[PDB]
Amino acid sequence: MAQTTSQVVTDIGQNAKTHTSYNTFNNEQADNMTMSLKVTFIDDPSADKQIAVINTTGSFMKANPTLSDAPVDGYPIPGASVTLRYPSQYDIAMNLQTSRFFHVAPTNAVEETTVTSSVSYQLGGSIDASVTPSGPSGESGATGQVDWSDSVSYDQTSYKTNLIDQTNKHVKWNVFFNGYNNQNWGIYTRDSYHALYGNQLFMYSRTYPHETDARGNLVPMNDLPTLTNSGFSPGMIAVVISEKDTEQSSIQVAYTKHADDYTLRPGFTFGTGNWVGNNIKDVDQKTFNKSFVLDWKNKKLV
Amino acid sequence: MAQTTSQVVTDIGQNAKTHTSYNTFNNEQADNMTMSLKVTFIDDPSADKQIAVINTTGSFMKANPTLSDAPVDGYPIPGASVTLRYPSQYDIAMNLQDNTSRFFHVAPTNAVEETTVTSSVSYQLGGSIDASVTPSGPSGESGATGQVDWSDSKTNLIDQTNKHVKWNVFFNGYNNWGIYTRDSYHALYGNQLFMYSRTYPHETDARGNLVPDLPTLTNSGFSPGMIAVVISEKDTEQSSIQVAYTKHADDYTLRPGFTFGTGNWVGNNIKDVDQKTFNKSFVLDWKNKKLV
Amino acid sequence: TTSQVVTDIGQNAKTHTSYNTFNNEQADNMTMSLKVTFIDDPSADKQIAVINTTGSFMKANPTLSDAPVDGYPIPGASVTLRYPSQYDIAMNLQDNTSRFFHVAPTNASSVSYQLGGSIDASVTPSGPSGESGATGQVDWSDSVSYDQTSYKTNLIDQTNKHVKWNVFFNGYNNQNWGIYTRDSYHALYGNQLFMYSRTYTDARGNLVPMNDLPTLTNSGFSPGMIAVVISEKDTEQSSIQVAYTKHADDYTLRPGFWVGNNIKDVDQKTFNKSFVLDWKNKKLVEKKGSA
Amino acid sequence: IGQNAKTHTSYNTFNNEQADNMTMSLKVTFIDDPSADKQIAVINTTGSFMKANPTLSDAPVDPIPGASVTLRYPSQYDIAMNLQDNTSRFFHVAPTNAVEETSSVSYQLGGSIDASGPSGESGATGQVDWSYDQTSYKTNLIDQTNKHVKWNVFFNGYNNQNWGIYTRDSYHALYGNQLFMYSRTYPHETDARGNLVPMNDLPTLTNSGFSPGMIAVVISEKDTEQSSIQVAYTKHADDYTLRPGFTFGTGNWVGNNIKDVDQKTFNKSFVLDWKNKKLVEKKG
Amino acid sequence: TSQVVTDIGQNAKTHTSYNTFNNEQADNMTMSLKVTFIDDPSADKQIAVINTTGSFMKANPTLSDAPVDIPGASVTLRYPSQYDIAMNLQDNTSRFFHVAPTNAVEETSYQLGGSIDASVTPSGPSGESGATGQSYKTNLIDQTNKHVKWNVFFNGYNNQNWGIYTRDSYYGNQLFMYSRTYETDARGNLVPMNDLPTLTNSGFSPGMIAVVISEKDTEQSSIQVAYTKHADDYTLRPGFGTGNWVGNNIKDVDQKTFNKSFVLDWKNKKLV
Amino acid sequence: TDIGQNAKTHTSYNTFNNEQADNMTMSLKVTFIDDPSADKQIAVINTTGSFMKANPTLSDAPVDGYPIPGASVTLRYPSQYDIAMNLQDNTSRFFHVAPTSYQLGGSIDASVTPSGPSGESGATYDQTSYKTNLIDQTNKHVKWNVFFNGYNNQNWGIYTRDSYHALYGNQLFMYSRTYPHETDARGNLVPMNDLPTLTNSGFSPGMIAVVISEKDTEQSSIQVAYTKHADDYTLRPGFTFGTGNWVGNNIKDVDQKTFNKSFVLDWKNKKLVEKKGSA
Amino acid sequence: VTDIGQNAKTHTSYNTFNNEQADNMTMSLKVTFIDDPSADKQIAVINTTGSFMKANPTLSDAPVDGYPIPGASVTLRYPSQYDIAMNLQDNTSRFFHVAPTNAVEETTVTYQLGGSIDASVTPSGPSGESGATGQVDWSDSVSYDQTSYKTNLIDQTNKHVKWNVFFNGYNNQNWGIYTRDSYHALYGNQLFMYSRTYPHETDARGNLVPMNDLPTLTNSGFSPGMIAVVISEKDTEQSSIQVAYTKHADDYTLRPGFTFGTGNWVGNNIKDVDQKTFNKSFVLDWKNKKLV
Repeated sequence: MAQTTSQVVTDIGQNAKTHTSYNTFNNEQADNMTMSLKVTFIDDPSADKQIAVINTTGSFMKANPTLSDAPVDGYPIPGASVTLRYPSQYDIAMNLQTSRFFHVAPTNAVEETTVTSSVSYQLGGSIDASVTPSGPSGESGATGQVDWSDSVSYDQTSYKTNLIDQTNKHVKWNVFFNGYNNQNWGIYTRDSYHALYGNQLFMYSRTYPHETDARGNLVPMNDLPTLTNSGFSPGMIAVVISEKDTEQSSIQVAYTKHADDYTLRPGFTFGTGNWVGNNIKDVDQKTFNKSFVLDWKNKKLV
Repeated sequence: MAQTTSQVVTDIGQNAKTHTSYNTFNNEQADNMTMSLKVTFIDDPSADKQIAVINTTGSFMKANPTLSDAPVDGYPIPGASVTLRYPSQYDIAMNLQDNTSRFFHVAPTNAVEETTVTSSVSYQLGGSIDASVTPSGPSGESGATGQVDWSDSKTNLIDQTNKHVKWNVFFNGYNNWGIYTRDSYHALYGNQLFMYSRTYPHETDARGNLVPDLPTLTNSGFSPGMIAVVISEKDTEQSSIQVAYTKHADDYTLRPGFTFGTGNWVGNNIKDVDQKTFNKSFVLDWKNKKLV
Repeated sequence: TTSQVVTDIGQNAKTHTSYNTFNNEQADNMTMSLKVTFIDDPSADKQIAVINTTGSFMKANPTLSDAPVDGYPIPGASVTLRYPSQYDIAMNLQDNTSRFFHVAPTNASSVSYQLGGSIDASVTPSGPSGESGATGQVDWSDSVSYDQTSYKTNLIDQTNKHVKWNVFFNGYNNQNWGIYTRDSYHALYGNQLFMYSRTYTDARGNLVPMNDLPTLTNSGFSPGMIAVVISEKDTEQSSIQVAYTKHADDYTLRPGFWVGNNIKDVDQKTFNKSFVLDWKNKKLVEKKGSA
Repeated sequence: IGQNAKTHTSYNTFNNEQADNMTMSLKVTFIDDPSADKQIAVINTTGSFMKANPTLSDAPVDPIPGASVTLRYPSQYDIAMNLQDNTSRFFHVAPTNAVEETSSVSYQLGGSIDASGPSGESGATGQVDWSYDQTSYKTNLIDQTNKHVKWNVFFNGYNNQNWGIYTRDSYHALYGNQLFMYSRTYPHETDARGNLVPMNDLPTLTNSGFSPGMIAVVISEKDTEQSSIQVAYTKHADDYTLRPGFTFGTGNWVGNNIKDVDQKTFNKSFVLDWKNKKLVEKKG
Repeated sequence: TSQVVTDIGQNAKTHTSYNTFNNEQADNMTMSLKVTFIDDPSADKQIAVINTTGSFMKANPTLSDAPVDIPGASVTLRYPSQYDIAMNLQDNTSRFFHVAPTNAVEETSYQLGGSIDASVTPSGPSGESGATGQSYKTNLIDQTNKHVKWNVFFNGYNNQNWGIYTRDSYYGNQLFMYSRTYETDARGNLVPMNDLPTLTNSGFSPGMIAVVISEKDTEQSSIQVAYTKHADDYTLRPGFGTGNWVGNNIKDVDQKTFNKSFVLDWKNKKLV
Repeated sequence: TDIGQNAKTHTSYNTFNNEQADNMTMSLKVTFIDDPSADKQIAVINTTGSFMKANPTLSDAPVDGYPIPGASVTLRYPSQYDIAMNLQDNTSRFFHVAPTSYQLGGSIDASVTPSGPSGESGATYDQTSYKTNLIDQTNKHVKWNVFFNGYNNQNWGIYTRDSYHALYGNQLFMYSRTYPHETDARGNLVPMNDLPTLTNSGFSPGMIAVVISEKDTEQSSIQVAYTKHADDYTLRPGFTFGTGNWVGNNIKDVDQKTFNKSFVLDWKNKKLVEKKGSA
Repeated sequence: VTDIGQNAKTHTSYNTFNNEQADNMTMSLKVTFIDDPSADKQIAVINTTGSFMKANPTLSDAPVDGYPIPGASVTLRYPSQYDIAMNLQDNTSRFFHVAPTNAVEETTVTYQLGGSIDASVTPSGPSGESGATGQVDWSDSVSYDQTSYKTNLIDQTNKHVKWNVFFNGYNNQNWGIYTRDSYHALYGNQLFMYSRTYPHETDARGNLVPMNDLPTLTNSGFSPGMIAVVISEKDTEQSSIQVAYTKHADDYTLRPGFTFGTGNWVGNNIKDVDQKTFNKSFVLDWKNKKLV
């Protein structure tokens, strides 16, 4: 179609569809994850090989606990120890054990900016008068300003969906986390340090905290993004092509969840009147992999 | 399409077993809710299994009463408790019995949220001259400044499975003054989320000091459009899904918890006060491809 | 992962029926309209029928009290105008459960800091001055939209029996919204939602004109609300009701105690009618038979 | 409707009223669905109607040939379809009326030292800050029935050379309405025919004319045989006038308008002739 | 309902697209036409849609050039203003109706203060407490059944990034002046043509569409198709005391016409 | 109202050639449609391909050396581009062508000494790359000038072929002034890719025209001209006034590279003229 | 109908992919042959897909993190240019339509009076002020493709077609805009800086702005979707295209160079240091319309 040619023609799908859509779904309840996949085989005899479109769907939960509960520790210990396992990285892999992973979705696109360069200049003039013991003034101003502005459609932290290293064998994605505006103040990230508060991305009372248990001094789950409390739903699409000479293959479909443990403690300097929040990188990881046979003669999948 | 493929090929619906649309509707009047469902069976011979799409519509009423008319009977602590049951969460769950089949693709989900952080910087210069009387007397001025300006500008999915899928319809904020949330704290007012009149209007009962001017949903109701999909083997015959409908509610009251000078009425609201549940099961016949 | 027009019912179906019935209620100058279409999918369990309500209902906004206009208190401004506020339209299935069902429509930080520097001079003095400023701002703003004129097709409670809609009124910018946010207040003006002149003369011509206000408020809204009823092949008849209502308020002005006042629903009139949904021959409250 | 019904009997009938240079147009297509109960017919009104904006002053009457100059600027354009109160029932009319679709607070702090009266400071400040058809041709659906349907495309106000905003109702402080004024005090004693903003210096429609696209539909039983619909077209006019001598002071020009001065209507009926649907007056 | 159907297109017979193009080189104008005759049996009459395309040049000269002459230099430029297009059917034949495109409508705080000041021994502290409270419009003159007209006026343009000047903006007019300060030939003190709007230096490309219907009994018709160009003569003078450059223009100076007739045969739906 | 109903044919032809002197690539896409319902036969011509800018600084190559006359850097940056289509003054007809606030105040102050108050009461563009114009067409010669207007160099702007300054001249392609690296200005120009996508790479024409001739008529030798035009901005610390003020000025049409090839339209003989005979 | 390819029998889409693991590049290509009998020649559309990784190392990361002698000598090899070329052998030729293309970059370029009175007591009266000002603001803005992905089409031919997806600039920690030539008097280039001043002791390998704190492309890989088409006469028999894939790289480095300062980290960068290329030829058979 890029050469004033008919659309949906250069595109495979003319007198050859057979549309052999298959589905297989599975759950790993230990980390309460739900895999989904959607394959459709297209075998056009005009081509040399048989094409198969793979669509992964479903969702994968954050499953956000607070696993270290030391409420205040008034007298013996220098203070509380409350942690929260906030997930950060969500790597998804499809490792072919055959034939190449031809297409990969989504990809990288443009980022939208609006940089502004403003200049303004002014003039002034005034008069003041008096009669009885009092002095008059005068004024005649002149001003000139230059303003520069920036603005980008950054998707808060949400979870940015980058396309990490591909292969015709191993496809990967690393949908990371960036930062959030806790209680309308922001934007704070995983790096932002304060001399007397630490990281406040997960702080609840943003002015001065009453001396309460840190198990209930966290900003609530739903006071944070929709994904961070619920889970992301993949829509990643991949395609596999194999020759009519070639036959059955054995795919792997891995889904992972990196997790971070943002912690609140007075034990990490001060924290008595205020309350300090801290973050230690890459704490929890869990993996669940699964293999699948791609039949190519009857164009099923088990 | 995104795979340089022809449009509408990867998706099923070709020489497939019709669009067996079924329908079932009922009303639970106690909380006056009206459930609706519309299933469509697709039996693709090219596929290995049989597809069925479940679409949930209809409507759920809020039925928001004012159950505490204290200011009207005995004025306890001048101008007392008027309560309002503002519902907050609306969980809808579909829990298939843990022996039969698997749940599959579900709509809606959570989505990326986009923000726009701005960084503006401006710098200027100044200059002026003054005149006076009493023979001879000018002044002068020469300014220089620089500014930096920064500007900026919920349907949650609680744990799902191939067996139990659930959603959490949260609440975000309200305004003509600034945003206030389900937790917004005032040192001398508490939560003022639905406050109308500050400092008392006429020492009136709080039955008529509430802001009426608020969203369409509360009172009227939102209509769900949630979609789910189930696929089952061609050999197997039946299944027993559950469909739970819930309404968690909060009870914001306007009472003299605190009162100062001109009756500065105080408002407080506490989460998840009232709950109501309404479940019903449905038979997933797979050989005759219906559902009651 | 589904195709287009595949989850939708509409395959190898049977005669789409598409009947019509229109009538006028002239007392309140009302025009009722209905759009029924029966669709009988053999693949389904039951028979589907889509009802589309159309036509219109006029506001016909008068000023019905123009006489106190001479002298002595309560005089040349005791002018009332019956401005309607709420427009509920109801479809109450005969309490017997013909299974109502699906329905349409439905319901749904800045910071700036600066720095300064200056010098002050004179003519024959002894010393100059200097200045070094520092500023920092924090700005928070909001803005709402959607249905400002508030003709919002809210969906008040539906059932398997009675479906309803409430297109109410919130507020508008009369003249130039110099005041009145919406059924609001003023300590010396009252409600200014319907004020033309703040100082001004007969009060019949000191009102902001009918056409100086939104298109609907002077003319009337046309419903397009559609509902669908599905019933078993066992059933052969149905009995919906179709109510049309017009709640109205009587906004009145005053010279002084220029005071204006909004008054909650005072006078209303309704026009409802039921319809027979014959399912074995697809007739309505009209026409006859055949064979 | 209109599914596997065929017919699609598009007819056309046009006439011109040259006195006010109006051009009526109609576009009917009859659809007879056997699945339906009755016979459907959609009528589409098109064509145009001119504004014909004159300045008909200083006309055979002439010390003041440059005084009291009027312009008959139209305001309302009502289009009506009045079936006689004994026929087949009017139904759906297009278009309809639709819904038409900020608060900021900022607080700051200050503090300064003036060195190198003024030798100290400490500030605190707080601020609170709060799709118009400017070419006002609002297309309202004014009172109708299943017998007489009407429309009121009225006019509201304009942005005179981006300077305003003035309406036909709101009046300049001590000038009346200046919406069609070009120069307020520069031409001190000039002829009043030429102190207006040109016809083209204001919206596109105001000097030329609107083309209707109003569509209506009539349905009648298959038992019934004939109908006698009427379709009226009207043209209201306003009288904005310019004169000098207001309160003197550099020739303040008086701008005034006494509303609803001239009116014109152009109606004609048509026989639908269901028998053959000829929809062109006449008879059977 | 049947409201958005109005289906003439359906089973439209003969699809008789015709084409004819011509040029009038004197004013470098190019007329184009696209006719299609449709004889729909469902209709009463036979319909024919005419689509006008092509282009028309501005051809902007400066034909009065006295280079350096209180009395100015008198260099004028004939910048055209109005572009009238007329279609004059003889006042006895069938009807004309419908016109595309059409005209459209146009879519268009309280604060507080506070401060405190400190100073030295006999000076005194201060305070503060503030409070505050705050063009190528395409017009469609009336259609008729025979004689249709178009005018499509223009008002003004914004000279290089500054201000706005119209066909009535009174330096005098600087609409076509480049530098006002102060003295070459006045033929070359104008802002360059490509530094001015795209239309002013090129031309307009008509896209006007019209439709004609005629009764099945009657035969042939004799339409006119006029193309016109009203022109204005903007004039430049370099002082007409400081030496500033003054610009003047008077409306409706030059007009030129190029008309052509066409036979509407109706029994075979050919247009020559 | 559009030709394409029971019209068959669909005889898409193509002819491509390269002009290596300016490294230009002309492309053509003709499709003949002979609708029997019409009177004449329709043929749609679509010109595609691209033409490189090839923007040099003709004062280049390693310098160091022993130069007396300062630096003297020039750049031949093209401005206008044209795609004329001139059918021979005796052929068929060309029928259609594409593209075508107030406030108030009040305040109070308090002080020391007898009677010490004080009061206050206040009361108050498709720039940056080119333009796609259509100079007047005819039924014989259709021709357009895709010229260039202005750019915002290094976040400062906007500057244009007319942009003036009292002490720098035109700075449209300036990187930095006053003392810029005070080296050769060959590496003091704003980089070519710091400028529009077109200016450093080349524009791809997409102009569409259509030719129709009567079923009676024969032959229509057309001609497809392709041209370019460059501006010559000069910048040097050898014609200026020393004291920094490194000024630079720009002039008009200086370089041109026209390319032509009268493809015999063959309004019935298809095979557009190509390598004439065997190659 | 203006578009060719309708009922165009041959749609013989083939695919051929390979990976070069040393610099971890993976080439992919997608051709479909269409043989239109109405035309004179046979058309073949090639779609380049797959991806190419940045694989961004810090290869000079301070060996043992030595403070005064090694000091601040951590570099980062950030690639800049990504040229993709298709060079037909000089006997076949006949390149035609190429996607994507270039386009116009879009830009958007864009008085008061006073009066007041002051009053006091003591031998004194009122004061006055009457201001008058006027300002003229001038702004501009485009939709910057700032991060990277400026997708230019350098000169095409019937022999060699090329693309230069360059890199332009970035907003380092939301401040900008900074480019490869952005100089500061005391810091050099800050395009790749994390911390504007560290108190003397951090490793400079972990003093970089994090990888994901930089554009999506910069840390992962660009995925081409670039399409080209080759047409050849029915007389001709075969052709030999080249498909080169390249990655020019820059070495952004913090190096003593000019000794050191008061703990402030200087950043510098020199262009186009290391590059890697991966080319391969392919036979475009035209009789059986395959391609190895």
